[PDB]
Amino acid sequence: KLKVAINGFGRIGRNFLRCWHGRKDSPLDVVVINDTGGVKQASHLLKYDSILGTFDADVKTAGDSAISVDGKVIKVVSDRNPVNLPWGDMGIDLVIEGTGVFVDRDGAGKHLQAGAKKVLITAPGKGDIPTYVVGVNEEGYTHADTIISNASCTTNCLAPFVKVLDQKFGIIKGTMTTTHSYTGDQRLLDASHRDLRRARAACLNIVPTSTGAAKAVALVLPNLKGKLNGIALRVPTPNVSVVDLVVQVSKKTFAEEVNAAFRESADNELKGILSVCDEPLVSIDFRCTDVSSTIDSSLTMVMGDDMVKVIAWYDNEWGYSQRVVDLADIVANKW
Amino acid sequence: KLKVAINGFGRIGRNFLRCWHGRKDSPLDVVVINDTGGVKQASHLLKYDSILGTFDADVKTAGDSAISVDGKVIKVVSDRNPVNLPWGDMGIDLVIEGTGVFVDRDGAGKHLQAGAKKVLITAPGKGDIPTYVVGVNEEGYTHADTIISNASCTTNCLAPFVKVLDQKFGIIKGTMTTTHSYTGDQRLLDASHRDLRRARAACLNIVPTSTGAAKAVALVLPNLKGKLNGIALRVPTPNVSVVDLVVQVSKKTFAEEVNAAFRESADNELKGILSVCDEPLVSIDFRCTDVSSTIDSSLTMVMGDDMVKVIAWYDNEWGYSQRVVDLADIVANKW
Amino acid sequence: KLKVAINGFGRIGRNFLRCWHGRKDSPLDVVVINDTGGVKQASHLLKYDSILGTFDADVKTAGDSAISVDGKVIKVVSDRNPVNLPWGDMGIDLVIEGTGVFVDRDGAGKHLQAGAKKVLITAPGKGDIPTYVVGVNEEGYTHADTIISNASCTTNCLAPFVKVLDQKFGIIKGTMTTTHSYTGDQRLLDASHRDLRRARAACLNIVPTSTGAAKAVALVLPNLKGKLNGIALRVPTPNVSVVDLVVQVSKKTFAEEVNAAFRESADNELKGILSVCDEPLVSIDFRCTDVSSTIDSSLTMVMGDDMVKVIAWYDNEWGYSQRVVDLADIVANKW
Amino acid sequence: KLKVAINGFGRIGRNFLRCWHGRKDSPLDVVVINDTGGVKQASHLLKYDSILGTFDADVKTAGDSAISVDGKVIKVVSDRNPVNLPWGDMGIDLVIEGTGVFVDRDGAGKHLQAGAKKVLITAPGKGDIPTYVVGVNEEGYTHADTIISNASCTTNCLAPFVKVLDQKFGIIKGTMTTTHSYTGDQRLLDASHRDLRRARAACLNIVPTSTGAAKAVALVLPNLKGKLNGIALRVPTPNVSVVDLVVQVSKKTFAEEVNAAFRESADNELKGILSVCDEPLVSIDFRCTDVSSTIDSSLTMVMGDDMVKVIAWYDNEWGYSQRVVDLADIVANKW
Repeated sequence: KLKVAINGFGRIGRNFLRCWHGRKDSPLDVVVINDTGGVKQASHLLKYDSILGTFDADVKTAGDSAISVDGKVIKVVSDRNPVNLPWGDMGIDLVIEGTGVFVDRDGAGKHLQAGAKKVLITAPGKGDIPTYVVGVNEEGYTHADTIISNASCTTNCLAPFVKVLDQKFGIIKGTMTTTHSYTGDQRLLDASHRDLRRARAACLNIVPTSTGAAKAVALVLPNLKGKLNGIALRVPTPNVSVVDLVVQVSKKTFAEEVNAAFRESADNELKGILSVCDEPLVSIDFRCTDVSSTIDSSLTMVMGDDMVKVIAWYDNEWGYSQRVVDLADIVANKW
Repeated sequence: KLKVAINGFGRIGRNFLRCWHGRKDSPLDVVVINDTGGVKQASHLLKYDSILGTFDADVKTAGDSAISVDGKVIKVVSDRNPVNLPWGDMGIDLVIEGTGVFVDRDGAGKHLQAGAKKVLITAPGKGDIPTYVVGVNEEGYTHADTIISNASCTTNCLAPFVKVLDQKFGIIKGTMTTTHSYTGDQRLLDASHRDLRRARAACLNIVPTSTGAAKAVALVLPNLKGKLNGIALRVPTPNVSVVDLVVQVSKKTFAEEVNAAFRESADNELKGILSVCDEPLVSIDFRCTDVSSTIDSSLTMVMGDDMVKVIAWYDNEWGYSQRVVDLADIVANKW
Repeated sequence: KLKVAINGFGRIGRNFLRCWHGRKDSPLDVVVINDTGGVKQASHLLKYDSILGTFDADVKTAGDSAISVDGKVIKVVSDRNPVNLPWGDMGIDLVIEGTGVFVDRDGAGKHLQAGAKKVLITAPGKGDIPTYVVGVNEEGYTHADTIISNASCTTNCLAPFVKVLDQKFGIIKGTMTTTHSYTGDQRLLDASHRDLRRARAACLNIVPTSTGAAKAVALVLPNLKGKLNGIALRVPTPNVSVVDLVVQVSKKTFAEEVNAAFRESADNELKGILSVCDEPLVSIDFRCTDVSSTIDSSLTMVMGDDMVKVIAWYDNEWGYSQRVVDLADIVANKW
Repeated sequence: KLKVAINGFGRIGRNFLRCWHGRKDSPLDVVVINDTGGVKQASHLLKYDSILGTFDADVKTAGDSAISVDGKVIKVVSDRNPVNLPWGDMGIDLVIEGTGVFVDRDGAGKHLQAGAKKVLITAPGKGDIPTYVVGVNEEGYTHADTIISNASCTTNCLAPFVKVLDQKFGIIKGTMTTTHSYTGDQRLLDASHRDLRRARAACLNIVPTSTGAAKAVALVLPNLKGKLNGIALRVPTPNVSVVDLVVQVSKKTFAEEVNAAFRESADNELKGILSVCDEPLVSIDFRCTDVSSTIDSSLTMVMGDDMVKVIAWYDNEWGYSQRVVDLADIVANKW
C-alpha cells in the first residue's frame, strides 16, 4: 500500500528489506533502493550475510538498475546527493534513511527536496527531531511529522523495560553498561579512527566506548532526564548484545517481584516487544528473535532493598530492523 | 632460600614458575613440581604459551624426572594422591596448591601428611581457611597458619579498590559485573557441563555465570558482609578481564574526586598493586601488567550524588600469579 | 519403520536426531537414546546449539527418562557399559554409535551383546570393519554386515570428487591439506593433550594436525591405495571446513574442463551429494547445506598440464550427519 | 647515517619504525614521518598495538609536529600530495613508501619530485620497477636504482625456500595456498568491497582471495616464470600466516632429504632469513620471529617420488618489516 523507498543499502537497509519481506500482510510496498554500490553487489549482499545467514528467497539482478526478490522487481537508483533522487516522480511517500550520515533536519531535510512526503531516520537525530520507540511512546506520532527517528537499537532495547521499572518502582538514579557486539565502524586491525579506543582491533579487544543510549532514553521517557548515564564495551561477538542496567528505585522491592513486573508487561502492553527468559541461555540463542529486549530473569538482582540490577539481551541488527518496520507500518497504517 | 614445591603444573602452576623466575632477588627457591602430565609435556608447555607468549629462557628436559630452566634443574615427581609425594624427604616448606581440586582443609590437609610445613592454595577455600589478598589484609598473616588461600583473581582485582572506596566514601550497598576473559573449564563446542550456560561454545558466546568474587570480598574486607553481589559474563577474549562495579556510598562525591582517591593510593599504600590509567587504552594493553587492578579513570562516573561506578582492568592470569609470588615471599620473608 | 537406537547424545548424536527429524517420509523411527548426561541436559542441548542454531521444534522432558520432540516421546537410558543396555528387550535393529570410543569390532561388538541387530559407527574403524560413503561405494553394502562405518566427514567430503577425478582424468599421485573448523577435543586454553599441537588455544591458533582422511579414502576407492597423503590445519572458525587437494592426473586437462566434470556428476550420479558453486561465497555460506562436498569452481586451477588443484567446502557437522541418515535409511530401505 | 623519511604511518610504517629502533648499530637515521593522521594519534598508535604489543620505549608528542622516542625527536609533516613534502629542504636520501597507493613509477615518482634521492616501496610495483628480496636476489641492487620494491611479505616468505627447492631439486611446476592472517582492507562486518569475497565478515570466515605471490616469485627467481600459481585463504587469526606449497621437482627425493636442504641453507646462505623448526609448534609461536620464513619440518611430505609439499610459517607484519630494514640498510651500507 504505502509507497516506500530505502535510502542506503548497507546492513541496516538490507536488514529492513528482508524484515519487511517476511511479514504477514505488509501494509508496505518497497519499490526503490538508492545505493551507490551497484546492482550486482546489492543483489549478492542481499542474498548472503554472515550474521542473518542466507536469505530464503530468489534474489537476483533484473537488468542493470533493478533486483528481483522472488519475481517482485525492486528498482535501484544511484545518486550520492539526495536532492536529486527521483522521489517526486516515483511518488515516494516514506523514505527509510539508513545511510547514517543525514541525521539532522538539514541533512535529512534534503529528502523532502527530492519530493518525498515523510522520512524515517534509523538513528538518533541532532535535536528538533522527534525520536520514537514502539512500546514506549509510539502513541505520540502525529501524521504532521515529516521527519521522525527510531533512536539507537540500544535505546530500543533499554527504553521498554526502563519504562516498566519507572512506571512500577520509580527510577531515582541509575547507570548502565552495554556489553555490545562489535560494530561496522570499528577497526579490524589497529588503524586510524577519531576514537583512539575504536581504532583498535575489534576481534581481539574489549573496547570501551561512549553510548548515546542513556541520555537518549530521556527523549522517549522524559521523566528520566539526567537520571541515567552509560558506557559501552564492544566485544568480539558479531551480533547479540546485552544491557547491564543498575538503578535505584523508590519502592522497596526484591529480585523476584521485579521479574514478575516484566512478565506482566511481556504478556500485555509489550507483547512482541519485551520478553522474559527463564532459561539458562547464552548470547547466541537470541539471534533472530523478534523482540526489542529479552530480560534474563535468572540474573535479576536486588541489593538491598532498592538497588535493582537487570540484564537484557538484544539482537542489535534484526530486533532493531523489526522495529523500523513496526514504525514504518504505523506511519502507513494511520495515513 | 625457602624450600618450595609446586603442586599442579597447568596454567596457574607454570604461570607461577615464570613469574617467580623473573624476580630481582627472590627469597624463594623452587625445587620440585608434581605433575602427572610428564616431563616432555611440562617442558614444552612451560616454554610455549598462547597467552603469555614464549618464555624467555632455555627450557628443556634434564633426564626423565626433571626440567632445566637455564641450567637450574627443577625436579618433577608424579603422584595423583598427595599423601604420597616425597615432601618430607625433600624437606619442602611451602606448597603452591594449583590443582584447583583440593580447596578444603580436608583435601589440602593431605599435603601436610606428605610432611609439608605450609600450603598456599591458589583458589578460595570452603570455610575455616583464611583467605589473603596482598594490599588488602596481608598484615594479618600469622606464621601459625599452615593452610592459606589467595582467593579468586577477580577478588584480587576487586578488593584493593573496594578497600579505597570503603575507606574513603563508605560503601553502603553495591553490585558488580565481571566482563571476563573465557576460562579453561568452559566448552570449545556445545557439550556436557554441570553449568548449562558453560556447556556452550566459548568463542561464540557472551556466557553469563556466577562469580564468587562479591561475597568473597567480604572475607578480606569484613566491613562489607552482605553488601555486594555479582555476576560474570565470559567473553571471547583469551585474557584480560574487566570489573564493572556500581556502589552507593555515604559521602556525596563526584567522578573526579573518586579517581583522585585511587591515585592517592596507587602512589602510596597500593603502589605496585593498584594503578590508575588516564589513557584511552583497550583490553589488550593490560596484557602482562604487574598490578592486581588498573582503574580506567576516563570511565569512572558518579550519578548523583552517591551512586559511583568504576571500571578496572585486570590480567586474569599474570597479575594473579604475581600476587601468588607476593604472598609466597611474605611467607618466606617473615619465617 | 526401522527400530533405531542412538548411542551417545553429544554433537554427532543430537545432530543425527535433528537431521532425521527433518526428513520427508523417514523409513526410520528413533525410539531410544543412551546418554549418561541426563534428561534435563539432553533436552536443553538438543533444543539449543551455537552452530546449528535453535532447533525448530517443541523439545522438552517427558518425565525423567524420556524427552518429547513435538509430542513424539523418545526414551532415554543411561549405562556407561554397552553390554547392559536393554536393546534386546526393546527390539532395537540399528544402533547409531556416536560415542567415538567404540571403533573396533571388539568395542562396537559390545552392542550386539545387548542384543542389537546392526551397528553403524560414525567414525573410521580399526581394520576388518567395512567403511562406506554414500555416493562412493554404497552399492557394496550387504545386509550380512552387522558392523559398518561411515568414515570421517573429511573423507565424506573428499571421496566423492576424488572419485570423479579418478574416474575421468586418473589420479597418479596427490596430496592434500584440510583447512578445518576447530573441533571438540582441542583446547580452549593451552593445556594437557596427547597431541602437543592440540594442547593449544583453539581460538587463537592455526593448529596443524594429522588427518586420517587421505589413507582413509583408499578404503572406499581402492584404486588409490598409497597415492594420497594429507595434513589438517584447525582454524578458529566453528564450523565449515575446506579441502585443498592437489593431484597429478594422467589425462592432460585444464581448469575449466575439470569443473565441467564435477557439474556432470553433480547433476547425475552425485546429485544431492556433490555440488559445484560458481559464486564468490565465503565459508559461512555453506552452513547448513545438505551436500557432502561443494566444489568452489572459481578456484580450480590446473598447472600444467597435469597438476590439478581443487578446493571444496564442507559443513563438518550437518553435511556428515545428513550422510549418516542417508546410510541408516539404506540399511532400513533394503531390509 | 642515511637520511631517512617514512611516508605513511599506518601499520607498515609504524612497524618499520619500531623495527629500525631495535637494531644493534643502525646505519639508518629516521628523521621524518609524513602522516595525515596527526601527532597525537601517531604517538598513541606507535606506543600501543594489539599485534606487536606495547612498544618498549618512551613514546610521546614533542610539540605539535614531532614525536619523541626516548628523547630522539622525530619530525612529523602532513601533506596528502607527495610532490609538496619538504624532502629536498630536509635533505632526505631514502623514502620508505608505505601508503600502499603509490606503487607505479608514476605515483612513486612523485617522491623524487619533492627532491628525494631514492624510494623504497613496501609493496609490489606495476612493471618497470625492480622488486628485491633479501636472501633471494639482493646481490643485484645497483645504486643507480632510484625506485625499488620489496614485494609482498608472502613473496618474502615463499621466495627464499622456493630458491632452495629450485636450486637443489629443480621445480618443474607447482601450486600453492596461503593460509593467511586476516588483513586491514577486509570487512569487519559484511559490507561494500570491490572483492565480493572480501566484503565479508573477516572474523567469521575462511575467505578465499587472489594472491600476487606466485607470479610475483618469478620476478625475483626468473627461472620460475609461469611455473607457479596460488590462492589465499584469509582466516580469523590476526597475525602469523602459513604457506602451503606443492611442487613437482625433477630430482627424485624424500621428505627427510628436502628438510636437510633447508637446514643446509638456514645455517649458511639464509642464516637469519630462513629457519627450520623441528618442534610441534602452533601459529602463535612464530609471533615476533625475525626470519622471513620458518619451515615446519615435521610437516614436509614427498609423494612419490617427485611431488614435494612444504609448510612454512611467516609473521606477516614483523618479519616483513625486518626485511624492509634489511633492504634499507643495504641501500645505506653501499652508498
